[PDB]
Amino acid sequence: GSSGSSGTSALAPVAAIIPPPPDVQPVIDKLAEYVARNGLKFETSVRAKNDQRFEFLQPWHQYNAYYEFKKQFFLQKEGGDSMQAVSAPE
Repeated sequence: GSSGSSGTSALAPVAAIIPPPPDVQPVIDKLAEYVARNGLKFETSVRAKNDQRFEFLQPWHQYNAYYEFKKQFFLQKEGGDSMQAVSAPE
């Protein structure tokens, strides 16, 4: 093999989160809690698979928006630093 073909996506029209079906809801959450515990490094593996079951993870996909919400949930739920940003008014 080679591993490493077309590893870049373009800018697509995506905004706001959409409430997925009950068949995919539990399919996206299960992964969220998994990546929140294991680590973001896992997301890189699942993406490499690009399986029909793991399509919502894709950038173009709309469900991806929801996944981002879950990832943060389980994340902050078990941590989530603050990291203060340097002030710089006008």
